[PDB]
Amino acid sequence: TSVLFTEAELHTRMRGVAQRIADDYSNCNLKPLENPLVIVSVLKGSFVFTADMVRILGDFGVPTRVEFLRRGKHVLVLEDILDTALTLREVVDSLKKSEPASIKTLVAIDKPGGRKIPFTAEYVVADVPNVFVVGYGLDYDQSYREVRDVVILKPSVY
Amino acid sequence: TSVLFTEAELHTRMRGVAQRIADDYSNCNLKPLENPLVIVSVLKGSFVFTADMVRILGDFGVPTRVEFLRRGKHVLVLEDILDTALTLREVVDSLKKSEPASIKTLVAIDKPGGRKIPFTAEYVVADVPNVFVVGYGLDYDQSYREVRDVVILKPSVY
Ligand SMILES: O=c1[nH]cnc2c1ncn2[C@@H]1O[C@H](COP(=O)(O)O)[C@@H](O)[C@H]1O
Ligand SMILES: O=c1[nH]cnc2c1ncn2[C@@H]1O[C@H](COP(=O)(O)O)[C@@H](O)[C@H]1O
Ligand SMILES: [Mg+2]
Ligand SMILES: [Mg+2]
Ligand SMILES: [Mg+2]
Ligand SMILES: [Mg+2]
Repeated sequence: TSVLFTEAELHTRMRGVAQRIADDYSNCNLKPLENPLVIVSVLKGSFVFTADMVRILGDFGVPTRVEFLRRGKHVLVLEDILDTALTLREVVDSLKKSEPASIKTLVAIDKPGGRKIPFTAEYVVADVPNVFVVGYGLDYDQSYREVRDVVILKPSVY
Repeated sequence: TSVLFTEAELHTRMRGVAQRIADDYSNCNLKPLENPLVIVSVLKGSFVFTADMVRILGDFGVPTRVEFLRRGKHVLVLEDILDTALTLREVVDSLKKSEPASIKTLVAIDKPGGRKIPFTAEYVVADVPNVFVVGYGLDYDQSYREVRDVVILKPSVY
């Protein structure tokens, strides 16, 4: 239907978030191999957002190391969209059982109007009202993930 | 150490490969939902290459649908680097057991000098001599995947 955020808008916001992550993780001072920022990507839709974000965080002095879902290290969980927050709440708690060092959440699209439980992400790229969107990893039955922009799908499509 | 291919060089080659994939898959005429090009991404290093490639293939009229590793549909397997070809050979044969429609391989970095078995990819972004490279998804012990370019690592690093 209509475009909510373009690839240029997302990358601009992700650069601003990257500068915050660079400043907030300075006293940890991340270096490759020895002390990398462990990136936990929640498949599938997060792979587009994860691929761009790690290439931007490296541009800002933050070396990263990625893991894919579905101790003593600093963990940043990345998900494409934050809606009911039921999946991210279970993932964060499951990662706290391994006892890291500092765990935070970074989402690309946050829909606060769809929460089933209270949950706040430490870093949010953009906010979206309670409407169904596709693109930038988001799908409707495994399609439209490859759209470079976050758009609202036509009702006749679904 | 030195840079072999930059992000600009890769995306330029990936646009040329995308035009070939668009022409070679015309008689299949891919449409979203009903007839999508099934993208099989081999984790982990392929996630950077997969995220860029699906956003380029959509730019060329090729809608895609992604699956991640580690019937009757057209399948294109994507891997970050092609070296011994032992993993990709086993993956292709395992996907042929599901009886698709047309299966091909697309790799970002092909090292022909490291083959343990004969294997040719249908689509290759760039060729690299038998040297250890990092960046663009490639790693040395889960680090340096976030480098925007394919570079050779300093020997003192490893
Ligand atoms: O706006 C959207 N666009 C794409 N996916 C969404 C959107 N809102 C929720 N989802 C995802 O849809 C799934 C929930 O759908 P359900 O499992 O059919 O109830 C979860 O993976 C959500 O992250
Ligand atoms: O040039 C390289 N850069 C990054 N990874 C490589 C390179 N060459 C081979 N690999 C990967 O290294 C792995 C093989 O290493 P091994 O399992 O220690 O023998 C496979 O996943 C290969 O794809
Ligand atoms: Mg999600
Ligand atoms: Mg879905
Ligand atoms: Mg590989
Ligand atoms: Mg490796």
